[PDB]
Amino acid sequence: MKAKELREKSVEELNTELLNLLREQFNLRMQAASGQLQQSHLLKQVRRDVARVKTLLNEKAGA
Amino acid sequence: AAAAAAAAAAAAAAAAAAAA
Amino acid sequence: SRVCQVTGKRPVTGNNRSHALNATKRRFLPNLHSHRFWVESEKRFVTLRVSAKGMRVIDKKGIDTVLAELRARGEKY
Amino acid sequence: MIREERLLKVLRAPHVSEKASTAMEKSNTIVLKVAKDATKAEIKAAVQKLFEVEVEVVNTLVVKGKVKRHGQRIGRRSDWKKAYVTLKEGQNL
Amino acid sequence: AKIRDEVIVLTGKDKGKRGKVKNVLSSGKVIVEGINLVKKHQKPVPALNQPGGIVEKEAAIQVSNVAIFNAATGKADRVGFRFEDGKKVRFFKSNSETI
Amino acid sequence: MKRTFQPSVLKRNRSHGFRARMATKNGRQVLARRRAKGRARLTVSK
RNA sequence: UACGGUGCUGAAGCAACAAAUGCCCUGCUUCCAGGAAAAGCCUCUAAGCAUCAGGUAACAUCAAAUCGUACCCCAAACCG
RNA sequence: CGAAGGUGUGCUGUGAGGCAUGCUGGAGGUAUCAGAAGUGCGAAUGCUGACAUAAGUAACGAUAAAGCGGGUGAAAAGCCCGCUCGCCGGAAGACCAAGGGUUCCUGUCCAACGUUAAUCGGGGCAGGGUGAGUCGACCCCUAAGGCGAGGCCGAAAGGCGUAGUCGAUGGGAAACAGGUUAAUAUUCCUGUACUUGGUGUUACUGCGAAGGGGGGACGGAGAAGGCUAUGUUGGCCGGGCG
RNA sequence: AGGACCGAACCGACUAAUGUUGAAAAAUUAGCGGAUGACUUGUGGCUGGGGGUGAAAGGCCAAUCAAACCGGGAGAUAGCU
RNA sequence: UAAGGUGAUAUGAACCGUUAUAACCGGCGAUUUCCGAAUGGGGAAACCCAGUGUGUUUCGACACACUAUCAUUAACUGAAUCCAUAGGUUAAUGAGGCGAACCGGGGGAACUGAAACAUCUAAGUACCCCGAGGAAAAGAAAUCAACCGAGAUUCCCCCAGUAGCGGCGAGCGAACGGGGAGCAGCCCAGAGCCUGAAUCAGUGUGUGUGUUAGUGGAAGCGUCUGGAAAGGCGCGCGAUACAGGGUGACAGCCCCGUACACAAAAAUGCACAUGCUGUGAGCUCGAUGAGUAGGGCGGGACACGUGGUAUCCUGUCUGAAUAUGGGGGGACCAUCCUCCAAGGCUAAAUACUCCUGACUGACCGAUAGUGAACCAGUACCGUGAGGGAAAGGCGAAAAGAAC
Repeated sequence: MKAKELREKSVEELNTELLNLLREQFNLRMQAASGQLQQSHLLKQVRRDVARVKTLLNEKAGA
Repeated sequence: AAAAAAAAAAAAAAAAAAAA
Repeated sequence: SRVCQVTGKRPVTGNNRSHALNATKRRFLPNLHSHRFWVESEKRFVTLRVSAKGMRVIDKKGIDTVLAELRARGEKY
Repeated sequence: MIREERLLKVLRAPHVSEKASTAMEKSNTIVLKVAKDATKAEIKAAVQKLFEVEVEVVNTLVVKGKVKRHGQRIGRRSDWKKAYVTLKEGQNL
Repeated sequence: AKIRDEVIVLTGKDKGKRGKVKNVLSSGKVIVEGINLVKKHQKPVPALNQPGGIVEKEAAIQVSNVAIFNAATGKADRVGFRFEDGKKVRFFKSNSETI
Repeated sequence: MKRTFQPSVLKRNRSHGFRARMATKNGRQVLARRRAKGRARLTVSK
């Protein structure tokens, strides 16, 4: 989330984000991409959450 | 329903003058 | 290029005008000669390409003064 | 990591659609839609980490699209890469 | 905007007739129910869209052909929203109901 | 018979090039023209 | 076998002779017009280096990327 | 309770035209007087656009002939399959460059597109499909030439060119043959290798250059020899006796 | 040996015919000439308009050439139609 | 800002949020691939390759940052030659290129007109280039006037088609002066005297106002014709708002707006508040810009073509005085008047419009208007540079016609 991510410290978000992308977005991105569940709505989010994580931490200058 | 049409302007002359 | 480097005279241009008044562009070029002037305050040769109005200036105003200039004025010492 | 998760992002989707990849799935190997990114090595290290299928070379090949739909403005597909995964002993698992 | 609504509708064919206003649409349209009625010729096609009948579909009417129901009156007497409670709060102005 | 138009991508590119009209004021004015003119086929090269 | 064809199987599989504008041959011969270059290659040392490092050989091991590659190609995909 | 415009009529004015009005039409138009104009069209081989005309005429793109019988389909002279017949065969075949840029293959569909018909197709629409250490291009190396730090010239723009660095059409390391995809192929697979590079392990040992030398490294024509692809023949093996 | 001869390829175009609103904005057919060179061609490269190039014709320089093409001066000017 | 959305052709699917952090809109920030000035090197635009560091390293490999050039400065080294430069290396800065037009400078025609055509003209235009700014340049008299005086520059309207020049042909064409628009003057060439003191500039920090989000924002019903009322008819009402558009026909009161009244997290424009930073003032007394001005030679600019032709610019060759002096007042001398060059800067008035907003039009309404209302600088056409179209509208509502 927004402020969720914002109150998390540098070290934290770093190991969380490999996850977000890989094997919390990767699983979606393959399944969907071949049609198994048309839970199409799930991509939009997550993507726009893995963005967030990469915004922060760097822009916090290691906070 | 495409269209393409040009205009032509090239010569049909080949025949040569009479009595110079 | 064809600049005096004492005053930096560029070639002016203008029309000839003949004994029947026939204008035609023709270029008024300064004299220009490469002359090895003797600093005497570094005691070396500073071959500069300068005109022959130009040369008179260098001798009259003094060596280390046109050499002051040029370098202060943006063209190669 | 041996190389970034940026290049553990190449795989975006499975392609195994039809022949020569069904034929070559029964027979041996898997095939999968791989980005456009252009390498072999980071792909070889991709189907390993991600998944756990054992491989030994990758065959890489640009897919150059074709012209398509609409006479109201004639279009052509975006290009990508197909890669034959080239399973080593991954064909059993 | 002052219209998720108790309308009585200005335009004829519909004039004293009521309904909810389901949704307000971007293109200056709304959906009023029971009075935007069109006899939409549903064509039947496989994998849903199964029934073949000229169905009835509330189409979508304009939002300036709406007139608003009031509690005590069929007509409207316009809506001011100008009362601050930490936001614009509506009211039929000229008795300011708080509606 | 031998016609006008025999292409050769090698020559075209190195005689009507973007990167061959990129080093002289005049071969710069060209770019300037077909862009504020909006013309956007360019040199016709991949 | 669905009648598009696919599987299962498999004998002999040699010799002589003729050869090519092809290869040996960018040779050879000869002739006057006198017939690329640079690198890789091999080798010698210079500054330098000193149980080093490099070099050479073997072995073990690993790597060798990227694009083109379809199809047409004396033409109905090229140019008119 | 029907404007303009369109399309018919009557009446009217000297005329340009106007007025009334029926039909069409579904909305705007405007007495009068005055003001201003992109202000009146048959002609400019005018211009644009529409549609005639010659005319159902000419032609239907090779004097390399097709014919039958099935098949599908609604429809078969032309397509698919099959059987004959004919044509090219230093090509009208095969591989590949250049160039093209999916035109390939598969499934469907026939409006438009093929100078016909069209079930068909290089058409439309869907889909599928191009796989390399060794092939080639990148790449290493350079050629003619180009660009060109420094530089010298030149009003300027710029011009030339050095050291450089690019630039193939040349030169540089190396994979072949089967088998396989609806369609790929020296690339995948299979069989059997080869090449180069890194690192490490080991041994041994004077190694080391924008450096020196050599080698790379070469013409044309002609003349054989030697050789093989390959072909002819026979032998062998298999099948056949009309 | 030969800018040798005869002649495919290849290149080139001497004759005629057919075309000449074509099959085609220069080709086709039957003949023809040259043919290891003053050859020919692929690839790439190089010369720019008052200039190139030219075994030379005012030929050729993108189907255009006694001064290319395109933009601009420019609505040139035309006592002319 | 907000109860509804997930830009568009284009639907639809899956979902999200429901007045309070969705969704929408702005400010600021982040990210901003690769090409392109493109800049680590190279290169067929959107590609290829590399050096050096900082790492990581599962030891395999793989990242990230920097590395252009040129100008200036600083440091470091440092030849021919002891020396020293020269050069080279490095670092810190600044620049480069892209624009439409306007502007200044540099360069600079021809057609044409003269009924030809060469001087002249066209025109110092067009056009190329360079340079820069929001305006620019120009500018505080070696400027005029006329025997009185005026007082920087600019721009506008005059003067005046005058004066004058002119193959005295065509044509070119001012000034002086006048009225206005709009107006500020200052340094350096040097010693002081007090010694940031004005004054700007740049850094602040604030106060005000403006803009970039926006918000609120008024007053009608009945009835008749009609597919539908916003038309007609009848009866009302609001007005700092009857500007306009939209809504099923022509609506002030139906909606969006509208005047009016409000409204800013931030970021900036503009004034002003005042700190610092640098700038240099304010009084004394000095200073008053030499290879220059003239002049000879040749051109150009001045309305002015050397012509009686000053004057200014200056390529060539000389070459003067130094304020008891010098320049100019259109041949030239004299007199008289008036001013001090060869050092330098400067606001405004004014010109222009790619672009932005708002509005307006006796401007257009689809062969018009831009080429271009519609996926247009597109499709096409050409090797290229370049050239360059067509194609708007069903309806009130898709209800786009089940069967």
